[PDB]
Amino acid sequence: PIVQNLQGQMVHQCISPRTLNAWVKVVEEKAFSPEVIPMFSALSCGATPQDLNTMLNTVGGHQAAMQMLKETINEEAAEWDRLHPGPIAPGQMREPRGSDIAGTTSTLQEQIGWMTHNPPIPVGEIYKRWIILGLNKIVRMYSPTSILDIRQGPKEPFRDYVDRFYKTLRAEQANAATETLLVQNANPDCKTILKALGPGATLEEMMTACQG
Amino acid sequence: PIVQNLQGQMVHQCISPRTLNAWVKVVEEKAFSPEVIPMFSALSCGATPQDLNTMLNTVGGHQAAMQMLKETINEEAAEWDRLHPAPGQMREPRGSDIAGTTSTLQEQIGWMTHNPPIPVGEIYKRWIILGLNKIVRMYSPTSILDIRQGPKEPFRDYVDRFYKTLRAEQASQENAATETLLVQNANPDCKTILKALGPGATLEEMMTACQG
Amino acid sequence: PIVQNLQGQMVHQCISPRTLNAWVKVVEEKAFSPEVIPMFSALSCGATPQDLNTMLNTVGGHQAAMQMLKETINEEAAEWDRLHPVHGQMREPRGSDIAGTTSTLQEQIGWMTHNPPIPVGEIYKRWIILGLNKIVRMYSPTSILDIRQGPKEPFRDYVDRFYKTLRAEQNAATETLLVQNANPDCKTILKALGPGATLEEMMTACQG
Amino acid sequence: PIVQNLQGQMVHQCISPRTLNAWVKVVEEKAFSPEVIPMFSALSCGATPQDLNTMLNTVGGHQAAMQMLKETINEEAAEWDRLHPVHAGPIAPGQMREPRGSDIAGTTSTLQEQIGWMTHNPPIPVGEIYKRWIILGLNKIVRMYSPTSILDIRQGPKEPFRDYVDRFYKTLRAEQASQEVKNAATETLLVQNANPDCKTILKALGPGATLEEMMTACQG
Amino acid sequence: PIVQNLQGQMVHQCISPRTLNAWVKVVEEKAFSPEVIPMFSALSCGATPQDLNTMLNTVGGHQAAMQMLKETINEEAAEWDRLHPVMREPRGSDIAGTTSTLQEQIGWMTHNPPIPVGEIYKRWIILGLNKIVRMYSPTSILDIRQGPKEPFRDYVDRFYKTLRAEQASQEKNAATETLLVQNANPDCKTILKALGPGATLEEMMTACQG
Amino acid sequence: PIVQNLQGQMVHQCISPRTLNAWVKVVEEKAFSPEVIPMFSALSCGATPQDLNTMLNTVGGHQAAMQMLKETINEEAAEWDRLHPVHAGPIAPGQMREPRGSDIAGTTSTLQEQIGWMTHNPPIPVGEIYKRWIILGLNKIVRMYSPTSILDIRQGPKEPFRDYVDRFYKTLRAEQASQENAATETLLVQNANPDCKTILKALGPGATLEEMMTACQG
Ligand SMILES: O=C(Cc1c[nH]c2ccc(O)cc12)N[C@@H](Cc1cc(F)cc(F)c1)c1ncccc1-c1ccc(Cl)cc1
Ligand SMILES: O=C(Cc1c[nH]c2ccc(O)cc12)N[C@@H](Cc1cc(F)cc(F)c1)c1ncccc1-c1ccc(Cl)cc1
Ligand SMILES: O=C(Cc1c[nH]c2ccc(O)cc12)N[C@@H](Cc1cc(F)cc(F)c1)c1ncccc1-c1ccc(Cl)cc1
Ligand SMILES: O=C(Cc1c[nH]c2ccc(O)cc12)N[C@@H](Cc1cc(F)cc(F)c1)c1ncccc1-c1ccc(Cl)cc1
Ligand SMILES: O=C(Cc1c[nH]c2ccc(O)cc12)N[C@@H](Cc1cc(F)cc(F)c1)c1ncccc1-c1ccc(Cl)cc1
Ligand SMILES: O=C(Cc1c[nH]c2ccc(O)cc12)N[C@@H](Cc1cc(F)cc(F)c1)c1ncccc1-c1ccc(Cl)cc1
Repeated sequence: PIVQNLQGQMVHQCISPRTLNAWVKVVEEKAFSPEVIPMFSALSCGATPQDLNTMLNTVGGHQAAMQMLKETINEEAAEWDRLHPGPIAPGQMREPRGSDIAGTTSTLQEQIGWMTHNPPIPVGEIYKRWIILGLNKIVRMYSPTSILDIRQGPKEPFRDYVDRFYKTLRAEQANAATETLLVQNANPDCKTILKALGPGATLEEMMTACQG
Repeated sequence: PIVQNLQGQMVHQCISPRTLNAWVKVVEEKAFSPEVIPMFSALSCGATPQDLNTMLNTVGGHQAAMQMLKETINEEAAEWDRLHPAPGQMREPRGSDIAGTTSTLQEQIGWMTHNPPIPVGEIYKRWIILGLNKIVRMYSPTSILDIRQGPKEPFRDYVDRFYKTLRAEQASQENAATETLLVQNANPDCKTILKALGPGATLEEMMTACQG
Repeated sequence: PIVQNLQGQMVHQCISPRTLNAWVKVVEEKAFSPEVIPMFSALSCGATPQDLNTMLNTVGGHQAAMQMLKETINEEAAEWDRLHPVHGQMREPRGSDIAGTTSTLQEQIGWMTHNPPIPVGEIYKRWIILGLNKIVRMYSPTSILDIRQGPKEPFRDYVDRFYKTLRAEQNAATETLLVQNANPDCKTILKALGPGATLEEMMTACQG
Repeated sequence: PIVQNLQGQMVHQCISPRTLNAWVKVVEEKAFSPEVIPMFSALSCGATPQDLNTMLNTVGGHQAAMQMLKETINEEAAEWDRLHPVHAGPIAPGQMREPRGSDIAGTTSTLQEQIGWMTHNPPIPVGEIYKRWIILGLNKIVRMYSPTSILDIRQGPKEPFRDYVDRFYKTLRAEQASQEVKNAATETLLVQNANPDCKTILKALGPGATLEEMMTACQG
Repeated sequence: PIVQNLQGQMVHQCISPRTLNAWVKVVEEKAFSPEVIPMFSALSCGATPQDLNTMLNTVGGHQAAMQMLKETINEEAAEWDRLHPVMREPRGSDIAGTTSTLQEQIGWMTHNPPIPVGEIYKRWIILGLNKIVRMYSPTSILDIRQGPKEPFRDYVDRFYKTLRAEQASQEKNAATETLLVQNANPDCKTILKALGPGATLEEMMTACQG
Repeated sequence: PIVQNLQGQMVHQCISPRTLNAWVKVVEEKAFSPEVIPMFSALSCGATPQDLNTMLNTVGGHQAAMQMLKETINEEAAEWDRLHPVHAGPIAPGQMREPRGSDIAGTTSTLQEQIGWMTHNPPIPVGEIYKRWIILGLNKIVRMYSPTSILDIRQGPKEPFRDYVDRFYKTLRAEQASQENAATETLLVQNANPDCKTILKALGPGATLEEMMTACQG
């Protein structure tokens, strides 16, 4: 990653072993639960495209998701070569192509130069956005149940049902329709009390009333 | 977060992997026990709104509580807007800017390091801690009125359960009214000794009298 | 806490996660064994009152001890106010300012880095260590007068229990009690040694 | 390794105990799975040849693969000597002598020489060149430890499609040394070796379907 | 500790939590084996008298040994006062940290010429810990004798591990070379004396390698 | 150890608890296997003679090997005193006194003297000199501790060829103490099983180990 030397200077640093191991352990233990994405973005703070490819490469399993990730990266790189289609002025740098942002045709020197340019170009941030777009698709794919099939059990507490509802909703959406769907699929007892509270009630109010 | 450079300038640093893992471990091992809130505040020292959202996003389960937290944040942001309705006049943040939904990292750093500053991270953390206090209270299993000393339970263990329950029910907020409930719900043998101690006794004297 | 940077100035640092975790694990492992107190003083090196309240707040159990601690802190703050009554001059802290209930972080830093300093962090830690001493003495399972060498207990094990018990509660009186509560065999060997025997001599004469 | 100073100058730092122990654990746990190679490269960021030799020396077992690695490095060193022979004679003041293949591999060079090469203006990256040779030898080891051919990866009658694709592309990664390869034949081989139920659904999708569409169709 | 900064200056740092934890675990695992002493010396690198008292205070058990350590420290402190009778020079209680503030300890340690109160106190502690390792040593060196079926390597292992606790890690002496051969089993005893005098341990062990 | 500060100067730094615990662990878990030696050299990077003695002092067991190590250090120190005699007289201003063998081994030198030699211009690397002596003794320990001989390593009946080569070069590493050949190449083919040995000769002359293990893959 490109961090800050105490001279306010932007220098390149090696990815720490602690960060490498952290990202690896997150994937092995959490698979593609929705919270893996914000953990990836946080662990890749200030990363060059080379750092992002290093992080994706250290993943041992989940090679089906990784191939899907590549196919998303290639479709975003194609769009970049459209919206931002040779001599190079002194003190300046070339313009990046989609393969340069993904790190398939660019070097660490070219990436560092783009990210420390006084007219800067954040190829690491552009690449990370493409990666997160693909990770969203993978999280949607790995979600076992649709939001429509989340229904409160007969003897299941309302808290545990809302836990499953919003965790499913997080994976899918990687609003009034969600509120109507939440009350509609509560068990018939809890359901009636939710209808009796009236509309526009906060989630805190619904859960303390359904606590019986 | 925003930290101090050896050049004396407030600079932005990436949230460390050890801090991310410590916060995830706390939530997984303690859920919403009262002591989680001070640990959250300590682990988010100097945090920007983006850093606070990263910490909240790394929470795996408890999505009912997370949605409740969003509703509290939404209400605090709305009240902030109602309470905050020149060449070079800086644009001041709205509730959504403080919460980080409509503001960039660069804008958040601008407010926090301005002269005079607007501590959007400290403001946002105040809203989060309020919502976490609500969650801790709702998650508290037992009422303080139901904490009663067992016939063979040592007085110290009873007081441990009592004050830990009181902490969850008041969400760690600050009484002889608690002293009377503590004496009233002690078992008959200890209650007699506590009555004989006279009023206004310290807790240290009370537990030394009920040790035999 | 307050540490020094590379310009000779005292700068404020965020409390570190490894320090926080170390203090939590100390309370979970050692409860209120006497050695918990010096560990607290070492982990709170340079702490502001805000940092001291953070460390105490991260304790999960032992809430009976924590309430006792608040009562000790309250009495120390009241005594500070009694000894510092109100009369270019800097405002001086109240007892609640040292304890962090009525002072902001900037006020605590301003006091701790003033010339000359008012070390509200070290004053507060003093009050806290006073309270921990009472908790450790409370948690002490047995009185020192009841620590007695078993008829088949090695003299070294008896001395280990003796001095660990004395530490939680707190010299010629202790040497008298140590010899007096030994079993009749070791007691005879210790009395035959006479006065002026070190603990090393006493433990050697009874090592059999 | 050689890292940027807080002045901003390339200085030598000792290899850290955390980096050393990390590399030892990845080999004890993962052996020579394909993802071990990008982990080796990441843990040896900025490494000198001496550092690279230290990491290779901490491997306790797998000595057959380590001898193979030595032989691969020897062939790359000989090739370096054929393309970059050292001009004999005295070295100009303020200059470094030209490195031979054994200097890059760290057998006939000192730590002080390796530092002088890597921090020279312009730098001669003896550490990066040596790591390139090491990764070439590691590619061979990954293939040797992954015997199962991609042609023998077949979805079980009740194996979930996602697990079958996991085994497929993990086997392909070892065979192809983690090299990005766009090829239609390997994507038709994936459909070809799916089980009867999913293979019917995949053919009912039509040709030229993305992996996301295929895994969604066989999600049942 | 008093350690080098980055600007070439000696400054005071707080004792590290990782250092405190390492010292606690060492005592828990090894008790008072001889190798505990060099571990204590390494973990107390640059320590002030306050840091040394902090480390000793984190020891939970072993309070019999800790009281003996206090008695050794008091003897060394009393001998310091007798050898330094009355720039205020530190008394024994100042070196041990019972009557000295942290600022006074730093004032002595960083003076020119310095008075290293941390190193002096560490010497007293190590002298006291050596007496504890010796007293807690289970066996005397004279009772280490090679088993009839015991490999010679295993006998030499027990001999020097016992001699280390006995001679409290102090330094090939003639009596120890004769005692090692004298207490070997009659078979290897013959092979050793056949080699003659002044043989290396590598030659004694290769001969009796079995 | 001696490390570089932000003034480009070499300064003394305390040895870290991570380094001490790491060295203790590799000895407890791997004794004196050949891979222990490069681990000692990496963890002692930049070490003064005092640091090197600390690491050796943290070894609890293996005291027979540690006494052999002392006798190897004593013989290297005596050879240093023969080849580098100390000259009598006062020490020139701004210079260090000449180190003798016991100074390099840290028995008669102070830490400040060790720092003085290691940071002088030009530097006398007494830590690197001492470490070489230690590694010489440790190599003699790896060979004495080695159980099997390279001659007695023969391939089993149904044992895969890769497992036989694994055991072959691991034993060879202990016999040479990580020191590195048609001699070892012919001992590898001679001590194989008759099924693979036949195919090994048919491979031809000077075949690479890759070609050899692919020829006896099954
Ligand atoms: O919204 C999410 C993702 C999410 C998590 N759980 C879900 C269930 C369904 C679903 O569709 C999405 C999600 N993250 C939040 C942070 C957050 C997380 C949490 F767990 C609890 C909080 F209070 C806040 C966020 N990230 C980036 C920028 C802004 C905000 C944000 C948004 C709204 C407010 Cl009021 C404030 C900030
Ligand atoms: O009071 C609490 C929360 C709490 C914890 N346990 C409870 C059980 C029931 C309950 O209702 C609330 C709580 N925190 C304290 C710190 C503390 C924690 C502790 F454990 C023991 C101490 F001595 C002090 C605190 N935080 C922020 C600012 C000031 C103070 C404070 C307050 C009063 C004093 Cl005298 C001093 C400081
Ligand atoms: O040679 C060894 C020791 C060793 C290990 N295993 C053995 C089995 C028998 C045996 O006799 C000795 C040994 N280390 C190597 C590093 C290495 C280790 C490995 F595992 C695999 C590699 F490719 C390289 C080395 N160290 C210091 C300086 C230079 C070289 C070196 C040597 C030859 C090349 Cl081509 C390049 C560098
Ligand atoms: O491709 C691989 C190795 C790999 C892993 N699994 C495989 C299965 C078979 C196979 O032949 C090779 C491999 N590394 C990638 C990074 C990556 C890894 C991953 F897991 C998932 C991603 F989306 C991206 C890479 N490294 C260095 C430079 C560029 C790129 C690259 C390539 C293509 C795109 Cl679109 C973008 C970047
Ligand atoms: O005295 C204690 C607490 C203690 C521990 N165990 C006990 C059993 C009963 C009991 O009443 C109190 C205690 N700490 C000591 C440090 C120490 C700890 C130890 F374990 C062994 C040592 F040699 C020294 C200390 N701390 C702060 C300042 C000065 C000294 C001090 C005191 C006397 C000497 Cl001669 C030197 C320094
Ligand atoms: O001597 C010891 C203690 C010791 C350990 N084991 C023992 C068994 C019986 C016994 O009486 C004492 C001891 N430490 C040594 C270091 C060492 C440790 C080791 F294990 C193996 C080595 F080669 C060297 C040492 N420390 C401080 C200063 C100088 C030296 C020193 C001494 C002699 C040489 Cl030639 C070189 C340095």
